[PDB]
Amino acid sequence: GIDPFTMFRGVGTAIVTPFKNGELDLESYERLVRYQLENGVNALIVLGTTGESPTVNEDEREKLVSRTLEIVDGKIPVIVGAGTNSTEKTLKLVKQAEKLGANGVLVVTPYYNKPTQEGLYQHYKYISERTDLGIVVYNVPGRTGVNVLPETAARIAADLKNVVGIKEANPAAAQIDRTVSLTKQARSDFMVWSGNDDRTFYLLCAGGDGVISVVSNVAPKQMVELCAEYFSGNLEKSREVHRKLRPLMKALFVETNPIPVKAALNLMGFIENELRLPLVPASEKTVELLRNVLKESGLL
Repeated sequence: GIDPFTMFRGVGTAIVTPFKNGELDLESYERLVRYQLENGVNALIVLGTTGESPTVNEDEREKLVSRTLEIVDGKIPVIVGAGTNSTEKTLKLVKQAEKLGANGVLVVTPYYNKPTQEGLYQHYKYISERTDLGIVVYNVPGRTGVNVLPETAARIAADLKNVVGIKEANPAAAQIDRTVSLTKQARSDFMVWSGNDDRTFYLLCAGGDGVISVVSNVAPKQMVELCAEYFSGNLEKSREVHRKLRPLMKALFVETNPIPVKAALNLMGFIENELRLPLVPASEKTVELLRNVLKESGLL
């Protein structure tokens, strides 16, 4: 229950934030958390993109994080989405998370101007010295247009002892190979987690540690088994899980996440199909697609 505790293996769920009639729906949230825990999920990432952090206010954040830690009761680490534009807003969010008893924070690259690799290093360094929390670097160039180079991540690994790992959401095989190789040469136990469900198998085969997952919101058993079968030497069985997850993995992104994942959870009876603007509930097409995909998947 701490220090190496944030070095989870396998699946960390980027959990949605259920709403009902404008307010947090903590009752539904608790049912979803138990779905995750019961199925072997090894971490929760709270208030990331999937959790609609941009539309959840300061008090709601507090109540959601506190309820999360209550249900989990130190069984698995709870990591809180905390990165924003300025190092001002970020650190405060990191402080809030720490004050509440979260185990780590997920910290996105700054985006404004033309962040250099030194810029990125200096960003994680300042946060690093000002917290005792585990810090996860979030590299997501497809969204930000900013890429943490594998050598930059390895510097971070070498120098910043409380940076535990990287959520590597650059899907490129050439980046993944080197992110894994170089960061673990700099620190044996620096964690590399896939930031893309469909790259999970590839990243594991490359020597990585699991996935920070959208798909495990609806299919935690399956995503857990993908990782577990790999770590047991059964690639054939691991591949097979990956193969069968492909339709679901594709369906959850036919609209902007978390739009489809919330529609799917609602079909499955876990939550209200309610999103905060500018996100909107999924189209009937998305819903019918999800209905069929979830039925084939045996989840409905």
